[PDB]
Amino acid sequence: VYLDRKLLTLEDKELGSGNFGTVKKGYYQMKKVVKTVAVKILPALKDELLAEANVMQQLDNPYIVRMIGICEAESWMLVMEMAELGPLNKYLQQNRHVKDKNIIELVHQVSMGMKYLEESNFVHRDLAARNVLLVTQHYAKISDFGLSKALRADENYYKAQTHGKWPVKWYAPECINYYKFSSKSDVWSFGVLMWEAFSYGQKPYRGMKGSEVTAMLEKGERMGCPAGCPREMYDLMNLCWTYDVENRPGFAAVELRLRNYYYDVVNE
Repeated sequence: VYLDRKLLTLEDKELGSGNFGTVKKGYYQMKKVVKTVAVKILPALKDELLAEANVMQQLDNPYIVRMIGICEAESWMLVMEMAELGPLNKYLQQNRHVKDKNIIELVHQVSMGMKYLEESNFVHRDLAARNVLLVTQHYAKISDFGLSKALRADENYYKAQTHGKWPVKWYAPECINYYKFSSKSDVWSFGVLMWEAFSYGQKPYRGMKGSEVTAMLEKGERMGCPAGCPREMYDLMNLCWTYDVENRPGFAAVELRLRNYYYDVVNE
């Protein structure tokens, strides 16, 4: 779990920043190879990182950004796999000629990763296009496990109490109203992610306040079909946005719907 500071080199390339601190590009020397890595650099911040680290350690799947380990130096450091092409929302913004089949491919990969997380009884709680990272144009991984929670053995939801930065436009009604987060809450977020992807990285609920989204959703209103989005994918989107948790699909069924449609488009 713990890494060697002598084997780690930090570059000048800042990849991103948040409240926690920054993420920087780095290099970690292995047995024979040197591995390009992304490094999260930071009492409250340290305990969150150690929690994030323990969450990430349990997780092993091709469609998630894996943790290499942790390092304590000038600051606490979380060393993770590098996804060079960056966040999906920004990529699609800068690459408008990306094909419909390609978007389906990428969102299907996210659903496989989320299917695994669901199976593992972890809730992501920050599932958005900005947090899905591209290794290649045809290979996406889920990242940013800062708000993620391992579910208790006897519970299918996590109940929050005190809170700060919450991405409301991605949050299900049960999250906003009851502070309750399940894998079905991530499915709602997945629907918004799908909308983002087929909108080529446009922000959801443009120009709207959190409260204005809530009123919209209580009217039974949902975001419309993005231009060029296939009807089968918009229908899956809306099903993800089922108000009632009990009737909202799980990720297994979502992944299956995406898997089936992708192969149908592959045969064209």
